[PDB]
Amino acid sequence: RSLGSTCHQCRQKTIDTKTNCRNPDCWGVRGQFCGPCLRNRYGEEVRDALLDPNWHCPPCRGICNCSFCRQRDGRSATGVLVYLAKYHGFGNVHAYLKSLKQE
Amino acid sequence: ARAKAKTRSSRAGLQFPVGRVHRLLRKGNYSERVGAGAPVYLAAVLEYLTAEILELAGNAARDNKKTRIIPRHLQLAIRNDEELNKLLGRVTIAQGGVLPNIQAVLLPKK
Amino acid sequence: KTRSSRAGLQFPVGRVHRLLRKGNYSERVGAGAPVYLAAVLEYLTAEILELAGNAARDNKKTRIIPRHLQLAIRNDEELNKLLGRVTIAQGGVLPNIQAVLLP
Amino acid sequence: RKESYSVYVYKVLKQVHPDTGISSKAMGIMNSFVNDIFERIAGEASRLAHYNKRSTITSREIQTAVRLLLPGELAKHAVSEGTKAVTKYTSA
Amino acid sequence: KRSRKESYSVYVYKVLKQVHPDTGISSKAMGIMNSFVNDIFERIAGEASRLAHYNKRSTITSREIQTAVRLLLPGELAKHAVSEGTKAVTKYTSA
Amino acid sequence: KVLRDNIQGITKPAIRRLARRGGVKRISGLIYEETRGVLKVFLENVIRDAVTYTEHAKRKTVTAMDVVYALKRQGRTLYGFG
Amino acid sequence: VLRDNIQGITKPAIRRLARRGGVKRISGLIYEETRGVLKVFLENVIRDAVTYTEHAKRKTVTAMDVVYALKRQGRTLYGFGG
Amino acid sequence: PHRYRPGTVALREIRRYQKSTELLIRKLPFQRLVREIAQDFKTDLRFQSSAVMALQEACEAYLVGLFEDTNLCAIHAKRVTIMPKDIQLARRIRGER
Amino acid sequence: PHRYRPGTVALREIRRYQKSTELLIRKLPFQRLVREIAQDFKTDLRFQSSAVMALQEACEAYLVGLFEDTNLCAIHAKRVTIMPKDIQLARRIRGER
DNA sequence: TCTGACACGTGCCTGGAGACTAGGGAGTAATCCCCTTGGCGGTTAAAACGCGGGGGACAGCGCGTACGTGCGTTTAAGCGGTGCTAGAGCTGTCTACGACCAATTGAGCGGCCTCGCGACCGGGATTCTGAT
DNA sequence: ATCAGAATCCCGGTCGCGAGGCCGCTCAATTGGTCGTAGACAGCTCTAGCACCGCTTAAACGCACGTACGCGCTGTCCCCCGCGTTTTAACCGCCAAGGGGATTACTCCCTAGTCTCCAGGCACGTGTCAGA
Ligand SMILES: [Zn+2]
Ligand SMILES: [Zn+2]
Ligand SMILES: [Zn+2]
Repeated sequence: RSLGSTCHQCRQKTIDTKTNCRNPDCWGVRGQFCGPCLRNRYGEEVRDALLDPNWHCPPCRGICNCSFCRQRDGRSATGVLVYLAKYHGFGNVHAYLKSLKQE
Repeated sequence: ARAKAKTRSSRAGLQFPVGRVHRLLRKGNYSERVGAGAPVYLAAVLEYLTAEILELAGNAARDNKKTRIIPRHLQLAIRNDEELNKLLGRVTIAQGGVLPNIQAVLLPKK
Repeated sequence: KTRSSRAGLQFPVGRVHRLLRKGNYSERVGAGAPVYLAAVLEYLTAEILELAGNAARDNKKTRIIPRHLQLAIRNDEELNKLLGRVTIAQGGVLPNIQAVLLP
Repeated sequence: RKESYSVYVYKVLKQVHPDTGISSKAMGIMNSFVNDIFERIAGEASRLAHYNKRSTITSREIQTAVRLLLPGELAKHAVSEGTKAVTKYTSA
Repeated sequence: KRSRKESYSVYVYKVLKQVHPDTGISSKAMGIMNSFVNDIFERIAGEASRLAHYNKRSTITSREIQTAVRLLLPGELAKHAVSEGTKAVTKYTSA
Repeated sequence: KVLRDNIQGITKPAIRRLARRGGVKRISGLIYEETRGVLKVFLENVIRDAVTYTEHAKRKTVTAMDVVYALKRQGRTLYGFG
Repeated sequence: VLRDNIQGITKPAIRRLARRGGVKRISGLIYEETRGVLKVFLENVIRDAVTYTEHAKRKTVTAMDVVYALKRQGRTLYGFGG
Repeated sequence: PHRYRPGTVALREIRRYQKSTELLIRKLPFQRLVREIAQDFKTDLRFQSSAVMALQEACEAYLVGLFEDTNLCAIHAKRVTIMPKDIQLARRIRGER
Repeated sequence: PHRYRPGTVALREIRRYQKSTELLIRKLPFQRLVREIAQDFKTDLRFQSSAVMALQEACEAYLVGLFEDTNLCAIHAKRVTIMPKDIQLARRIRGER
């Protein structure tokens, strides 16, 4: 309860390595994401995100779909969308979300 | 020189406030005067009783794998210790529920 | 010129004021507080004494003893309720036998 | 030396029963009853004075304590027998 | 314009961090331990006042507090609680 | 504003649930009215004392503390609302 | 030293207490249960009477100490100087 | 069709409701009952939500305790079902007249 | 010879002892029991006579009340004799257990 | 008849009463906002009915245990004396202790805001009973 | 006894409101000094617990005997439980008013507090009468 890191998307406490935001203008812990959330949301992994020097947290690029950020955008809550994207052939919900906007 | 003031609870080595307890005793019209060792004793006793109830309630919550005590974890911590149960035998606890207890007569036969 | 005479009571009022001040119930005691308290005490004592005297008269006795007081309290419903958890020395008990016990 | 409610309870007894005396043991029982009731009512009046942030015990506290302890007809009667004294004190 | 009221939540919480360093307490349970403290305080203080009045004393002292704790608290509690208070008092003597 | 026939709102399933928490397994069909009467008497006493406290406070509202004091006067100290 | 004095509460004494209570038949095992109950009650009262006596640094247990000890348990006793 | 033997769901309900903590009486009927009772003593009264909640909590606790005593009285008489006479005996012994 | 049927003398003493008001336990055995019990709290105690008398009055009143409740429990279970289970039930319901 | 427990009689203080005072507790106007009172529409879960039948309350019967009643034996509770002394009351002295009071300073209370916990569903074991 | 309806954890997905902390004041706890008296300690006295001795003699105590009643066994209706169907009012989310709990600013008069004097209960002491 005093040691674990909390992911931005899932907002739970667990023992796992989490990525960091390299944006100098980035503030707070919102640059930290856990593998199970980001791999299900955008197709990125912990290793590549850690190794990339210019990698930014999904809030930094503006592609964060967390409920807090989703509400900051003035639009509704996503909920669970992985299986909907899978039924539509989309590997990640972000491509599904981008396709939904296009349609 | 008036050296830096230290709370009387620190001199007593306590966590409950001896000074506030002194004020409560004096303003609660219990007696015309109150000594210097009355607030210390009363504060220590209240601290100890709270410590025991919290000891029991933390375990009662841990066996429920919860990280935030609720009223329930007090009742299970009270009605299971015989002495604490005796001390608080005429007290109801809001949202406290009751211990699971089914009489052996009602249990299914065979 | 005593305080009881002004209020027209036979119970003391100055003594009740002294017992209110010396018993640290409050810092200040009002003017009519001892008067009201003495009147209520006088009324309750008068009711108890009337009931006990009637019980003694029905007992063909001249002096009131603890048995008469116990009978008077235990027969009057309101006085019994007011004194539900009090034991009277040599007061005895109300004679009562359950119906199933009888032949 | 020692004080009691012997004289006052004897006066009340003579008022309510001109031809009835009282025994010493029963007299002590009456003393204990008067002390117990006085303690109860004074303590309850103190509690009401504390609850409402009042530093003075007045007739209102005694009246509400009487209404709180005394059951049923004993309350409404006693209140009527209490205020009747206080208003008399007002007349002096 | 504040209506600030005293409550033992500053201590009821702070003594919980000395007995269960990684366990919380709900605000519905802080308002129960608050009442427990405010009830036991009144019990012991009232008993101490009665004890002082019986002996024609006007000063509530640690003897009346000790006797009140001995009268109310049952069993090992009264044997343990006292052993706490005495320590505090004797520590108070050393200042 | 006035109300009438509200003790029947203490339903038979609700009384059965209160009995189930009490550990009883079988319920006679005649205990529902008995429990309604008992609850009404208990509520009458506590509410009378609470409204007495409210009247002494010169208040037109009944607060939690009045109820807590009314219960404490009957030896039913309640923790959680004080 | 004194011992086994609880047997001094004889069977006919318990019989008289039960008859005053209003019971007409008594089982044979009632007497031991009553002796145990009475011993527990006596210990509970005497503990507090001796505590009250010790608080006053006295070697004599007065009647008023017993009266206070009984009052502590909600068993107010009249007629002994209370 | 599957049909539980009588009494099975009784123990199931006993376990379920002894595990929980929520109030068993619906809030609106109890609020109406409280208002109806209090209207006699004083008129045009007002209740804090905390007042009604505290009254309800006290009533449920009292009823649960009374039901435990009633169940003990029932088991004493070599019975399993609680009857009104058990409630009466429990209330008489407890001193609640 | 003349022989009363069982239970007649029972009612006779029931009426006789609810009519009377004196103490039913002998003074000396109760005083000895009080002294032995108090021996375990403070050594070499002394007792005022009124103290022992008050203790006897309180103990007798307590036992008479307990026997009243026990008789009620026994009558509830369709019995006339009082058994230890009735005393246990009365003490449990009263809050003593 | 006789037992004394209770009914007054009378000194005698010693707590109560009368005058006067000053200071602080508490009515009273004067807002203010907040948190109690309503309407109002769905809707969903929860109360209400109905019905079959199974387990349980209730009465009866019979045999045997255990308790009440009585009688003769015993034995210690109760009563009355008689010294004896521990210790409970009472008083006097005076000292340590707590109240009252002016600075003054930090501990705790209110608001804030964000982080972690305690919730919801959604498929898969995992028990849990019932009849065979 | 094994298999199948049925209820229930269980562990993955999310989300959402509250609970730890954190900063700013402000109210009260702390320091220090002065002063009055409450309780502690030392003698003195008288009371009333406590220990013993005898002596009746009611009350406890063993045994005997009979029978009342507690207790297990059968029946036998019948009342409550479980489940399916329907329906209906609680619950939730909104808005909409305004009544009154709460908080200052007087300011007035109620009550400790002091002093002086005096008569109402208390204790010692009998004496007629309940009543054991
Ligand atoms: Zn995550
Ligand atoms: Zn970032
Ligand atoms: Zn985000």
